[PDB]
Amino acid sequence: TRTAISRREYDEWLSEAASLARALRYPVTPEMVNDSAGIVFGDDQYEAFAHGLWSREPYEVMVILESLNEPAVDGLPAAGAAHAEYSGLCDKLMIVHPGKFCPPHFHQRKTESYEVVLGEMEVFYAPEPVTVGDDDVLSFSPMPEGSPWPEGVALPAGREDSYAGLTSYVRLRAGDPKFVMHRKHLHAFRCPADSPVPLVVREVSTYSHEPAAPLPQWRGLHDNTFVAEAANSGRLATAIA
Amino acid sequence: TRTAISRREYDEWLSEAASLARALRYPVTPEMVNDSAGIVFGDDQYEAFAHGLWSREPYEVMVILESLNEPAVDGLPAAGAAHAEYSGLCDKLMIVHPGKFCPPHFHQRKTESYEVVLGEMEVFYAPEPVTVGDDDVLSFSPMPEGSPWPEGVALPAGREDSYAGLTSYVRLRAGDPKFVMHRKHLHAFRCPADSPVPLVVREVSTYSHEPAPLPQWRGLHDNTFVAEAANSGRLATAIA
Amino acid sequence: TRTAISRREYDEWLSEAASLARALRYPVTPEMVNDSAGIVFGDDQYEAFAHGLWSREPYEVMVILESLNEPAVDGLPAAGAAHAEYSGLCDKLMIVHPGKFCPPHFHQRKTESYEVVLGEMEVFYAPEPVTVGDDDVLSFSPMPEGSPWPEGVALPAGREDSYAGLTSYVRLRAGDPKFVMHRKHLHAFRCPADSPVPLVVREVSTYSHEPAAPLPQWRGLHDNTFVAEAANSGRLATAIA
Amino acid sequence: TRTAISRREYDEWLSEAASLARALRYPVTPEMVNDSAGIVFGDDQYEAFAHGLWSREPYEVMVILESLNEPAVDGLPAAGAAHAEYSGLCDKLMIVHPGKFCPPHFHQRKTESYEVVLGEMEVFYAPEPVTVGDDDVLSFSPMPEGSPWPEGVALPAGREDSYAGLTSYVRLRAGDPKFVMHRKHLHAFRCPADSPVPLVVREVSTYSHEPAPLPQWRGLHDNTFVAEAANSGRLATAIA
Ligand SMILES: O=C(CO)[C@@H](O)[C@@H](O)[C@@H](O)CO
Ligand SMILES: O=C(CO)[C@@H](O)[C@@H](O)[C@@H](O)CO
Ligand SMILES: OC[C@@H]1O[C@@](O)(CO)[C@@H](O)[C@H]1O
Ligand SMILES: OC[C@@H]1O[C@@](O)(CO)[C@@H](O)[C@H]1O
Ligand SMILES: OC[C@@H]1O[C@](O)(CO)[C@@H](O)[C@H]1O
Ligand SMILES: OC[C@@H]1O[C@](O)(CO)[C@@H](O)[C@H]1O
Ligand SMILES: [Mn+2]
Ligand SMILES: [Mn+2]
Ligand SMILES: [Mn+2]
Ligand SMILES: [Mn+2]
Repeated sequence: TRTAISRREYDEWLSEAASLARALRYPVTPEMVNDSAGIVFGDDQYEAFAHGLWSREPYEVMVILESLNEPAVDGLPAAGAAHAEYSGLCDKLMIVHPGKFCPPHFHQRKTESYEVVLGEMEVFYAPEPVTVGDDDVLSFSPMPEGSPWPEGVALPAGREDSYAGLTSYVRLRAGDPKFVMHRKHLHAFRCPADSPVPLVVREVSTYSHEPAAPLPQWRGLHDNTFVAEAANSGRLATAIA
Repeated sequence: TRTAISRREYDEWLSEAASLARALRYPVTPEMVNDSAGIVFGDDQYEAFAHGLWSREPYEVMVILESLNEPAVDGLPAAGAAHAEYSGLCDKLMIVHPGKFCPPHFHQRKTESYEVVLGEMEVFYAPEPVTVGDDDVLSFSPMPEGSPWPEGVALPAGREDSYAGLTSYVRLRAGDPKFVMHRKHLHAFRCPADSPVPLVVREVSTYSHEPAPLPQWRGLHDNTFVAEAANSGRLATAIA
Repeated sequence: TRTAISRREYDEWLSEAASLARALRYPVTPEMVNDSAGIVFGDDQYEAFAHGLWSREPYEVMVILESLNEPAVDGLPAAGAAHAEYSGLCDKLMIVHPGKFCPPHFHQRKTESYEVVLGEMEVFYAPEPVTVGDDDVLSFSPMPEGSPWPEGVALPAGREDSYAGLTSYVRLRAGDPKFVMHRKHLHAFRCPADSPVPLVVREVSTYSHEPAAPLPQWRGLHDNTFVAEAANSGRLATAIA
Repeated sequence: TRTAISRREYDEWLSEAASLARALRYPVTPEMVNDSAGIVFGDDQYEAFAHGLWSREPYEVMVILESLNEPAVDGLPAAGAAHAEYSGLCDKLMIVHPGKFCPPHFHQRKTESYEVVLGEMEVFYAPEPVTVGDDDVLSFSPMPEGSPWPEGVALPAGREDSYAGLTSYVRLRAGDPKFVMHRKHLHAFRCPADSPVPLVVREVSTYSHEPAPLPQWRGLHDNTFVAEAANSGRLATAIA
């Protein structure tokens, strides 16, 4: 039981993640390795450091290195400023240790894609979208059926049912085609508990609203809704001692 | 003068590009390596294959391995269907050989970004955006001024006048932060002629409208090249 | 039927091989990309370029990029100068296109190891050593039994029986442990004809004698004996037109 | 003062090093990642784990992933058994964190070479070889003169006097040609303290005699460190 992470644990966690990134050729600059790159989804998830990121235990903890989050507003017809928040460009590298997760959530605006760079990624998602904001949406290439869950997945203690609605499953390996996760779709993912290396996946998505705004309606905008209330709150800052 | 590329030249060109991409961990699939991946911008540009891709001669030809081109239309409010074309997600690996260029052009809808993976990238662009229509556009962080062209840049014969307005220059190297090329801006880039390796650059941008997720998107070409030759062409590589 | 390779074919062959090398982080400097890096084992093997290195046809052609060939003579007790030629250090990167081979041969002095960097390597070898020079040799870790040949290997036209004595087989993939090929052992290897990429393997071996000598007895020393007489000769220079 | 490393510290240290190695395509196997891969040169060097491997503090500790250590005795003429110990093949990936060192030492038999894969390497060595015995040795291409030490190098406390004779300095960067360290020469190296990544260097050398291919090779230690502390130690990492 701990409510924070020591400065040594935090620096090591991010230094090694950024080294792996740099090793894998991701464009890492110093500003990217900051106090908000290492995410702990909820105070009860700081417990992940009791034994460490190589304990292979299930926790919702991860590091994100963002190299791009472009509003893509310049040159856009002023008439399109109403939906500009559904567009934009974002490129980030995510690092998840064995058995760890990126918890159940959905985005109202952000549509994302995945590219596994190192290791393997198990994605749990809801094939059917939710309805947020506008009731009249477009449709073109609905999410695929995926597969039933594989046997043997260890879910985080005290948050197992938050995964209840993510019934579809797909395992992505390095070299596999990009996997698209449309906006308003519940999803989550982990690095197999038995992986010899951390999971390194590049996320290419639309603008990432995660609190000089491009547009006035963009200020204080939150685009991440977590199923587990606990993870919803903590995602906004990391307690470093 | 060459008017097409032999099947052998084409397959070696793309096989080697796809291997280089896979060597650099870019997710290449069988379908990404097709007869349209290798682009020749204009019939007069097939002459690049007279001496080959390592002749270090100036021509406008390249390889594009597109791993992603997502409309991102699903879940988007119907209210925004009118401007969805300026959105979407595209991820591609571009391979340009020494001395070769991605010809001068601009996109009305697409905004892009570059990530140099291998070698060096010389970007030529206009810091000021063109004015297609006028319809009051938005601004936030306009294009940086850049620097003047260094000396020694050899342009393709018969196309040199098309780079006139692209007065701004930036040189991107492997490991450099992302460079953004806002829509409506004229631009072009090349692999320095003295480079020991081909330029391998990753493009992350909005949807690439090139030959139906949305009715109005049908038959949409979002690439307008300065040179009419490469403009009215580049729709299909001629392979013999 | 051709007895040489055009300058365009040669430059492209080596430029792309060196780019792959550099891509894979091998230390390539300009002096390494020279007129002797692209090897054609015998005049009858120039035919490989009739259709090209992506034709997937069986030919004994390859590129070698040598980054190190250190005599390791400095500091060595003068009393050991007699066997110094069996030692030394060599590091080279080899690139073999789909279906192509590095022909049957053995070394009197050179002991080598293999590290597959990209693609897969099929090694054909003789578990039993030959006797050259000294009759009283040492022994510690004899070559392993390997496996019988797999079905479906296409051998070069007019040289199939030169492979007759290389009865053992082992398939090496990227990430596999180093494979040691002891001196005086017949061996050869190819890149599977169906590989989507060329085979890139790093060779770490003892000094490579392949015609200011470190020692006088080293001058004009040849340490490569090919089964096929044809490949023995050609290996010394490449006919570039 | 620390006297050992916790099992957790050890496993994280090697797990991360092995992942970095695999990320860089180095052939790592389960058996390469063992309780001896992580080396601490001297009991007073366990203090490096007081603040950790990213404290950028000067200590002599590192990770060695040995993919090869071939005696190359097979097929070698019996006549040369006497000097076989100066031969053989060794391939290992060494991972040194910012500010950390591979302590001053020399090998009587081993000659090595370095290939920087990631980060930068600062090598300190004596251009002149030590004289263990005298037995007329051979020469061909002696060690280059090198340059003087740059300013700013922080040495490990209590060991600084052991780097006195290593007056020559060379800085190797990723992609640089191979650097050779002939046997009998004192040397040491570190990862610059301001480095954003750990130093990843590939060692290609003759056989590494460290804790029976040949009778006389039994119990042979070919590493002689200047500092007695790291000398009489380093035979086994103390893990709690
Ligand atoms: O925009 C790009 C490079 O700036 C390319 O994707 C595009 O120009 C290419 O498709 C050529 O038409
Ligand atoms: O020689 C090496 C680095 O110069 C290492 O292999 C060796 O020093 C190491 O085993 C430490 O004893
Ligand atoms: O690259 C240097 C400058 O660019 C030009 O190549 C533009 O054509 C030359 O005018 C030279 O002045
Ligand atoms: O690194 C710079 C030089 O090396 C030293 O650190 C050697 O201890 C200092 O003497 C300084 O003069
Ligand atoms: O808070 C976790 C968020 O979820 C992700 O979209 C993972 O799918 C990341 O990009 C973060 O923005
Ligand atoms: O001539 C091919 C020789 O054979 C090899 O040993 C391949 O086993 C290369 O290193 C070359 O020296
Ligand atoms: Mn998400
Ligand atoms: Mn463009
Ligand atoms: Mn050989
Ligand atoms: Mn040493």
